[PDB]
Amino acid sequence: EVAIGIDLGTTYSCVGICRNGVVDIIANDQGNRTTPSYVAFTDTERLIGDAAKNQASRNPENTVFDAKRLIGRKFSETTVQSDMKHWPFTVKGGSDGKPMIEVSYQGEKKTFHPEEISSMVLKKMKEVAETYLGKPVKNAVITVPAYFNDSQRQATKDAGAIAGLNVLRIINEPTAAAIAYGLDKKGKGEQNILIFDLGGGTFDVSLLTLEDGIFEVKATSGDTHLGGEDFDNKLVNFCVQDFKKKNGGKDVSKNSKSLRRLRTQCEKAKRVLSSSAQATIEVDSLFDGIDYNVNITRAKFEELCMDQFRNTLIPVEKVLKDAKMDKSQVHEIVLVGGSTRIPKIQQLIKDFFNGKEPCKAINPDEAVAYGAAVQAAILSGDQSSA
Ligand SMILES: Nc1ncnc2c1ncn2[C@@H]1O[C@H](COP(=O)(O)OP(N)(=O)O)[C@@H](O)[C@H]1O
Ligand SMILES: [Cl-]
Ligand SMILES: [Cl-]
Ligand SMILES: [Cl-]
Repeated sequence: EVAIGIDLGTTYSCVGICRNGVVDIIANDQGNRTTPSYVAFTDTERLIGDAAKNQASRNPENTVFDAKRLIGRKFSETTVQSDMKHWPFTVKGGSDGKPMIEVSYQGEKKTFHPEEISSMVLKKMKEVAETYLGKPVKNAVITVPAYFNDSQRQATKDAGAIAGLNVLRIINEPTAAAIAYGLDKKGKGEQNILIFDLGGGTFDVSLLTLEDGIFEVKATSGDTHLGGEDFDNKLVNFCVQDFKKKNGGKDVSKNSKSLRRLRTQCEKAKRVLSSSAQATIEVDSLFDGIDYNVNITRAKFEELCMDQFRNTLIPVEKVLKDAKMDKSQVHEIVLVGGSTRIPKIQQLIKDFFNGKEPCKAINPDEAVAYGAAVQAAILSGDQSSA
């Protein structure tokens, strides 16, 4: 009877519950309101979430992430050929054409389908909700990108069933974000909603229309390889070159462990730069026992990412063109995804929409789970959010 909403994200997942008209986003064991979509296998144990992401640089080969890029795809798809360059783990094609993720677990070679890896993330999110409620949870609404095809959606549903969840429904991520803000029950008249979703690995822009509680996805666009990880890479590339100028041409990029440790600190400094004017990137004994330290101003970060930030407007213009509508016709702009916390991105979107304030009251990396939790409560017969 208890139903949860789960945002099964590319890089982070989130679980919410809507009870008595109110939505609680549930913190995991480490107090984190989102959980990495990571699964790691060691000589002794299977780690999921924070523990898996935390040891990724020490166990790259057996730490799986990005299973959402493989779920419901045939291994031969060109997107798999292209994406696999970014994965330290091995992916091979099975006789059925499905991807098989290969890891070592307790000294043995193991293979998993993408939906098996995703089922472990879903099981962790289910357990996070169960620990909070103190009761077992069986029903869930799980979200997927609006462009996900039938195979990708069915494999996501199968991942839910493997995790022990009764999937009440698979719904679109942009629609879940709009439902979170009560835009389906506000005004009644026709509303054009733009969802601007910039996460860790992907960028999705969706233009929705809503007449009388009915959402329709009119147009979608974006870039499946533009996200926060790309802004971290701009900081990494700068630091690699800065280390060269400081230490007689020494190249950190030759050591993959040095790059991973540098990337971890680049991502931390980036987050700091969303609320501070400066941040320090520091890695003790980075390469050749040399300590690395640099100060990055928000202005320098904005400069390194200038083109990537500005180019987020290209898919915005594309959805408006496809839907045959002017930017002045957009009633609400909803910011979704952890990267929408970057002040420069918020300013670019606001200026594009002629000073219109975007809807960002809900923590952007929680809005999809928040909407899914609302839909899960409605599908369970609870009309309290209405
Ligand atoms: N305060 C912040 N400033 C800039 N970026 C931030 C941030 N808080 C989170 N992020 C970024 O959000 C991205 C994760 O986005 P999120 O919406 O949680 O994940 P996902 N699975 O939908 O891709 C990461 O690249 C992370 O660095
Ligand atoms: Cl419920
Ligand atoms: Cl409780
Ligand atoms: Cl929809």
